Amino acid sequence: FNGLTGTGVLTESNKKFLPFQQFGRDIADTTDAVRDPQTLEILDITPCSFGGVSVITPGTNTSNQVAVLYQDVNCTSNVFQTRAGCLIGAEHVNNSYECDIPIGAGICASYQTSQSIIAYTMSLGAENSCAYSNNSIAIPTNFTISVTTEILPVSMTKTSVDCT
Amino acid sequence: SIIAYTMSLGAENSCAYSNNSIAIPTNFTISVTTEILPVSMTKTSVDCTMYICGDSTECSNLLLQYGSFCTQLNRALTGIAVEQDKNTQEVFAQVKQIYKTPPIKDFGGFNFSQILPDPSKPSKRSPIEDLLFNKVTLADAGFIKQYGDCLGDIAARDLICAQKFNGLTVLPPLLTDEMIAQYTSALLAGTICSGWTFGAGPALQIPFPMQMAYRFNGIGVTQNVLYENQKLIANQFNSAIGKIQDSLSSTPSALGKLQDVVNQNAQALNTLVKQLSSNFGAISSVLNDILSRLDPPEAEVQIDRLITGRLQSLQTYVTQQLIRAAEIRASANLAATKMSECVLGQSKRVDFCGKGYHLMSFPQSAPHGVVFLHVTYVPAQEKNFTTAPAICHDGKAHFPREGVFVSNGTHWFVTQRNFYEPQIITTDNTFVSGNCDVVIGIV
Amino acid sequence: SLSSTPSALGKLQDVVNQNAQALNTLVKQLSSNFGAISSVLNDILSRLDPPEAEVQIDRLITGRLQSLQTYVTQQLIRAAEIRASANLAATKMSECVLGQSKRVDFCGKGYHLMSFPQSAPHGVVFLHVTYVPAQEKNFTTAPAICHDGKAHFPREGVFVSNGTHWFVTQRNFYEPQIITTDNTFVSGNCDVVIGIV
Amino acid sequence: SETKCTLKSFTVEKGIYQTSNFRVQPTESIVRFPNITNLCPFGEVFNAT
Ligand SMILES: *[C@@H]1O[C@H](CO)[C@@H](O[C@@H]2O[C@H](CO)[C@@H](O)[C@H](O)[C@H]2NC(C)=O)[C@H](O)[C@H]1NC(C)=O
Ligand SMILES: *[C@@H]1O[C@H](CO)[C@@H](O[C@@H]2O[C@H](CO)[C@@H](O)[C@H](O)[C@H]2NC(C)=O)[C@H](O)[C@H]1NC(C)=O
Ligand SMILES: *[C@@H]1O[C@H](CO)[C@@H](O[C@@H]2O[C@H](CO)[C@@H](O)[C@H](O)[C@H]2NC(C)=O)[C@H](O)[C@H]1NC(C)=O
Ligand SMILES: *[C@@H]1O[C@H](CO)[C@@H](O[C@@H]2O[C@H](CO)[C@@H](O)[C@H](O)[C@H]2NC(C)=O)[C@H](O)[C@H]1NC(C)=O
Ligand SMILES: *[C@@H]1O[C@H](CO)[C@@H](O)[C@H](O)[C@H]1NC(C)=O
Ligand SMILES: *[C@@H]1O[C@H](CO)[C@@H](O)[C@H](O)[C@H]1NC(C)=O
Ligand SMILES: *[C@@H]1O[C@H](CO)[C@@H](O)[C@H](O)[C@H]1NC(C)=O
Ligand SMILES: *[C@@H]1O[C@H](CO)[C@@H](O)[C@H](O)[C@H]1NC(C)=O
Ligand SMILES: *[C@@H]1O[C@H](CO)[C@@H](O)[C@H](O)[C@H]1NC(C)=O
Ligand SMILES: *[C@@H]1O[C@H](CO)[C@@H](O)[C@H](O)[C@H]1NC(C)=O
Repeated sequence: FNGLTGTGVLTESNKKFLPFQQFGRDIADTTDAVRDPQTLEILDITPCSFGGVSVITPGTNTSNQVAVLYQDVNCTSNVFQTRAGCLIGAEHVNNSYECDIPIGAGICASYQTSQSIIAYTMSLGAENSCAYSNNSIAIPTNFTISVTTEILPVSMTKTSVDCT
Repeated sequence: SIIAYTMSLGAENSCAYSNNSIAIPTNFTISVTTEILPVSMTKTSVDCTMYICGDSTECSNLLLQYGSFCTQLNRALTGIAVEQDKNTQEVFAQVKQIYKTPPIKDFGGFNFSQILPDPSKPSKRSPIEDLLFNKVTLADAGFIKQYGDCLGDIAARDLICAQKFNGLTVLPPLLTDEMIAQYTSALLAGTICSGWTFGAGPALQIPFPMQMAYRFNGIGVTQNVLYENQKLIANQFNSAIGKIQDSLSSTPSALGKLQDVVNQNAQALNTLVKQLSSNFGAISSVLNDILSRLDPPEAEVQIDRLITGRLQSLQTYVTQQLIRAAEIRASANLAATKMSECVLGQSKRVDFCGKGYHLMSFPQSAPHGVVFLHVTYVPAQEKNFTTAPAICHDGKAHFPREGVFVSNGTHWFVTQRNFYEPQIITTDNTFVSGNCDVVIGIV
Repeated sequence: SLSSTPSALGKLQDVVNQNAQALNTLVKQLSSNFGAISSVLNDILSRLDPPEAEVQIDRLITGRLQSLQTYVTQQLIRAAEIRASANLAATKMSECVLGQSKRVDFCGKGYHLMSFPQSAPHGVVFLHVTYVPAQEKNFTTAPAICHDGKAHFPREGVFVSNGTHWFVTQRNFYEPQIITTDNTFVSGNCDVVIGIV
Repeated sequence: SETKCTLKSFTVEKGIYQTSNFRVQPTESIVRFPNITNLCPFGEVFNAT
């Protein structure tokens, strides 16, 4: 546009400029809005999709079927829109499950049986209930003994480098 | 006018060191205070080639001369993002049994309505949580972008579409706000119905006033105090909670810690983009100007200069993010510890679970963090009494079995250390050992 | 369990793998030209006159040095994390092995009894032995018992009952005792306590 | 295949991996200038009466 170059999608803007202003600016001064040189109107310049692509793998020794997530992409087979990107190749189901391979925004994927990769809202835990009452108490009558394991690193490999 | 003055260090105060003289509290109050800790950073990532080259072919070919640099930058940022979800999970997902919030039942006068989720709202937040939520302001306006605001408002100083332009992104959390609210609700339901037993193993049902009786014995206040002062205790509790919501509303600085994490991370990205526009000694920061004005080898010199400039800015950015990440991890680790020791138990650590004697606590969620309500016992009105280490009777020395010997001049009584409740000194209240000659100051 | 699930020791494996990658990255980066004619220093010297060879070398030095500084900075950061882990491990040994900790879910899950350390490559493994309540029953309870108008409170426990009788038990185990004057203390009358039986 | 090359392995463990970036390309070159209509009678100097 005149002396302004770049790449993006050109749409109508809802802003107006003073008559002598030709270009506008975002938070870090990217040139974005422009008055059209022949029919001055404010044209909106917005960047094209550019997010990452991730591959969801159920494990090589299980299946070579994968599902693919596009991080900033609008979906506009088994295409499902998540809040974390457009998911291709996975069957969304309405049952909640514990997470295996996470996607984001409450959505996880897993491999389930006629097998496929499925998408679901994560379960947050077992449903339970404490029967609160003002005159009733639960008291243990027996016990068990548990042994558990906790692991902590203590040291890192010691190294040295001859700079020259 | 502006004045300068010497700092005061604290209120001048005093007590008298004095032998055979003690003070014993005669009244108390229940105080509830608030502690706030950050849990996570916004998860982000950067496309190193979009940032450095902007898809210029000549730049990419020169960027390839610095082979592992993108890998290292990308891995460092990825690692940070991974930790941010782990930090969140450790702080909140301590109990995998979700106890549903009970209908309000008879809790002996204890009112939890500002703590528990409000059933009428679109977001299942307690009145306090909704307040904390409304007060913190975020620049991270979504992850998958809507185009209503992105395309409507242009040249209006926005951020997340600007980040898109430069190859910078913001990633969604794995665990969403409603899910966090559900974990918080489960912990609260658990605590109110079963005390700490659900933390240790099975959730045992315990009448609420009995949970309190045990918590008082844990401090050192004999439980009969609770049953007799139950109405006072419940009223002070209920009052304190109401005061907290009002305090949070009126004191905007309360959430400064969480707002600070957000502000600093936003600035780091805004700075990174601004650095991008700088020449770094080049004839132009724009690769296309460099190319249009120059033959191939001259452009290569100017392009390589900009690659150094942009790459150095990215290394700076990542290093700072790693440092901040270490600190947020430390905060999250502390928060997780506090929840286990203050919420799922009754820690005796001093100044660890609020000021005063820890009685109990309740978590509330907040954007990028956790807020704890710490309920503590604090002695109040007190009286001066005469004391002695032992009572001399028939030549034998009698020591309190559990308490202090105290008198009002004429008569000696025995009381518990933290709350005046005089008993007649009897043999059932004493330990006997040694004679009256060995103890100094025996009466 | 340790034999069956190889991921259990991933924490120690990760420390090792990360250091190995950092070292391998440093070496591989060494081979890049960084805009230079050649990464082989001897090639630059052999085929160039002094003036240009010096320029080409300055470029390679800049590149290699940036790689070393990047490497070290990352190692310092990793070092901070390993120190933090070690400090915690030392704390746990003092409180879990050399004593009995009451910190909840700090030293094993459930109520802690004792612990035993084991060694491991680059780290420590703790075995924590804890007490966990199991079978439990539904009982009636009350804050106090009304005797002759005086209020009696459990000395150490809960007043709990079955369909016909009241007993006093210890909090963590249902072992009913007859309620006697030695298992209770008296304070206040029967009118002040709510729910006295 | 992209995941295998990315991870330098002929075997890929269960999980989610970022392997590439998606980039939308432009389809055409559009240049805009005003109508201008600011020309001088250069050719009338040549084609003088
Ligand atoms: C301990 O202090 C409380 C106040 O915090 C006293 O309770 C108040 O007593 C007055 C006079 O009867 C009432 O008007 C107030 O409404 C009470 N306040 C509350 C919250 O109930 C209490 O009496 C004092 N106790 C002792 C032993 O001194
Ligand atoms: C628990 O406390 C809340 C106050 O926090 C009481 O609810 C208030 O009731 C008044 C009307 O009397 C309303 O105007 C307020 O908006 C309510 N506040 C809230 C937070 O809901 C509630 O009644 C008390 N409940 C019990 C059992 O004591
Ligand atoms: C201070 O100590 C004296 C001595 O024990 C208390 O006196 C008692 O007062 C009651 C009520 O008048 C009498 O029935 C008792 O017989 C008195 N006791 C004795 C030993 O004579 C006095 O009440 C105490 N004062 C306070 C505030 O505790
Ligand atoms: C509550 O526990 C008591 C004590 O064990 C039970 O009473 C005893 O029952 C046996 C028969 O099984 C009799 O021989 C004893 O003489 C009873 N003891 C007393 C003090 O009466 C009682 O049956 C249990 N109640 C319920 C409803 O299970
Ligand atoms: C260019 O021509 C169009 C069509 O006649 C007219 O509407 C417009 O106003 C003209 N331009 C300028 C730059 O003033
Ligand atoms: C995709 O575009 C449609 C308009 O055609 C819009 O309504 C929808 O919200 C968009 N979804 C995403 C994830 O961008
Ligand atoms: C106790 O005595 C000290 C002087 O030693 C005095 O300052 C204090 O106010 C007295 N406190 C009470 C409760 O009487
Ligand atoms: C308490 O201190 C006073 C003043 O020094 C002294 O006369 C008195 O004997 C002391 N009594 C005891 C039991 O130490
Ligand atoms: C007591 O009974 C209720 C049902 O009324 C049940 O939910 C609860 O788990 C029972 N508690 C014990 C200790 O059996
Ligand atoms: C428990 O609640 C019931 C109402 O459901 C009431 O009748 C009873 O008196 C209460 N018990 C105690 C000890 O407060």
